Amino acid sequence: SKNVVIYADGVYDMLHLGHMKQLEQAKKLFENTTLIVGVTSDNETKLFKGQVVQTLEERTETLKHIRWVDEIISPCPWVVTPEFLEKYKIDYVAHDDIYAWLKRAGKFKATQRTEGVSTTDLIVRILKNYEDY
Amino acid sequence: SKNVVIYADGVYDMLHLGHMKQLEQAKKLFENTTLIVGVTSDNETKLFKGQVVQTLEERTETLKHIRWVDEIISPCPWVVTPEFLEKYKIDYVAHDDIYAWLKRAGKFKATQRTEGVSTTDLIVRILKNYEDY
Repeated sequence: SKNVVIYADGVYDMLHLGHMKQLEQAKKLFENTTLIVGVTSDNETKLFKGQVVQTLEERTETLKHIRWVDEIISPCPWVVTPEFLEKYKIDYVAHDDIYAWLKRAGKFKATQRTEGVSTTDLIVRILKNYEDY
Repeated sequence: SKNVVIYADGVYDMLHLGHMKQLEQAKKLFENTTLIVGVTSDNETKLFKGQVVQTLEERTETLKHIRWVDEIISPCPWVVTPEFLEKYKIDYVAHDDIYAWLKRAGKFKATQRTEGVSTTDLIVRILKNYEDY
């Protein structure tokens, strides 16, 4: 079947199984896809969303090891625009109303976040070995 | 060129860029390879090496997302034997003297560990935002 260009974006700080599963889900939305992944900039992520431990370079370098990722846009724009979709020939944006225009265009595909699998969740489990009293 | 079966093993707890780079290095030891990755058991890792936050299932599931990994043996044997290499048709073991017999057999290929890129290193960086005083 025809190849379908999927776009997903995010911070991908301390990349964990949750990110990985969401990228796999985007990659598998259709039989034949190219998954493009956008990685948000340090300055915009910190200004608009919250704290980030790893630099853009570290987050991008780690993402390149993930088998679902076909292309990385690093840094990506903070806000997706129709001109951006046209520039990269993107057929669907995979995401989990600023997205209203994507749905109106037929270019929205839902993916899911997995709970309980994050990197900080692992550290919390480490800390649980030490009793309060 | 002929396909070369490479074996690497480890704990792969809180998989990080360091693991990823070492797996890439093993995968790229020859032009055409199959990289088999062994994941050590919870009980043997804890008994012989040290603490592990993630279960075998979690560590194995996370590894499957890494693009260099062609096959996973989960759990793998704690000690590699010549019979194991024969069973899986392994041409080289990639590792970073219990390995003496591998070198004597011509089946040892060195890989490198990367410093400063581990998951706990990231948490230390988080903690550095809070001054002692």
